[PDB]
Amino acid sequence: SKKHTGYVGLKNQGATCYMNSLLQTLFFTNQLRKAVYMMPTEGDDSSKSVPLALQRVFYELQHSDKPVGTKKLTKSFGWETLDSFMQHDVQELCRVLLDNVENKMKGTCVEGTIPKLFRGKMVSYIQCKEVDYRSDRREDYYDIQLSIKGKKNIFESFVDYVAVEQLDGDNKYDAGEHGLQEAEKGVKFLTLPPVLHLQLMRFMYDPQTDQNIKINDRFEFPEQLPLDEFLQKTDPKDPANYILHAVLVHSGDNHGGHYVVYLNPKGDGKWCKFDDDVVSRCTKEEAIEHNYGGHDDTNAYMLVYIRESKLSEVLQAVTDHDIPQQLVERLQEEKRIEAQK
Ligand SMILES: O=C([C@H]1Cc2cc(Cl)cc(-c3ccnc4cc(CN5C(=O)CCC5=O)sc34)c2O1)N1CCNCC1
Repeated sequence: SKKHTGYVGLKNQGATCYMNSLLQTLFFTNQLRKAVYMMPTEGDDSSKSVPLALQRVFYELQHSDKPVGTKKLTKSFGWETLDSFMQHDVQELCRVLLDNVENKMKGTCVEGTIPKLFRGKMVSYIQCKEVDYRSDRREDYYDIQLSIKGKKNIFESFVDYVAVEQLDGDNKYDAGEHGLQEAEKGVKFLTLPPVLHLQLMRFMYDPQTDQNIKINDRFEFPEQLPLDEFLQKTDPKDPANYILHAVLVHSGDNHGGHYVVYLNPKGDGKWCKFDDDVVSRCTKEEAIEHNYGGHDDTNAYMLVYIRESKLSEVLQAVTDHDIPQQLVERLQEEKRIEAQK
């Protein structure tokens, strides 16, 4: 309900699984929302424009009192069924949406916005111990998938992510003209993006069974997340102190089940729980501490963090002015014609 919280829900579409969680997470990334409204979609066809459908949802989430539909957006990118959602993960859907949006933004006033918000850079290195050979690759990333099994927390997951693997014994390094070799393998963060998307690896392959078994472990994650010690070169002018923004959560059976996002939309520690059409207020503890794990003696799977330095910019106030007039004309013209029944 909008009166209690200020925010509105999305319609209970069970087929969607994790979409409603992601849409809210992306909508309350305000800098994206403003940029999305600027996309020049006056050209595009209503039924099939992914940019337009994400403008429609955003528009409505901002303006509506009653819960917001997603039927037109699901039809655009072509994941109408439950199996289309099951087959993919949340980060892949986030790529399907943002890769459309970034591509529409090229050659516009709002180009670069998706990399501005979401794209960090990292080095993957292989280094031989005895011989002088080193292979570096630079990779961009839009999201980090962290290991949780045996890890108490995010600090420990990052320790693991960056930690150095030894290529010795049977699994030595094939080092070209220099032959098979004892070597160190590792990864190093260069930049951490303003909006940081972390997936927690809740599934592993199992040797017996021949299937993916889920992990219902206590995995602790903090409101304030310092990450300078996981960068190669730090900056005193801009530390990598991250502030928690959203927590995406699953419960119940995997073949379906119930999805919720917990959110901190102003970044002021005032938490709400977005259960599909029912937005409500909740404690910090309901959002953070209570979504840690199977502690009776429900699991968090994605976490969003925002860079403290970039917080005011990222979560800048959206106004009705920030949506173009022609887009307001178009989207109200649908609501005029569709109501006329
Ligand atoms: O089993 C499920 C249900 C139930 C279910 C339970 C939980 Cl606690 C999380 C998800 C979930 C939902 C969305 N995204 C992601 C990403 C995750 C990170 N991760 C892995 O763990 C392995 C590889 C990877 O990237 S976990 C996840 C989920 O979905 N699905 C079948 C497979 N794809 C999703 C649907």
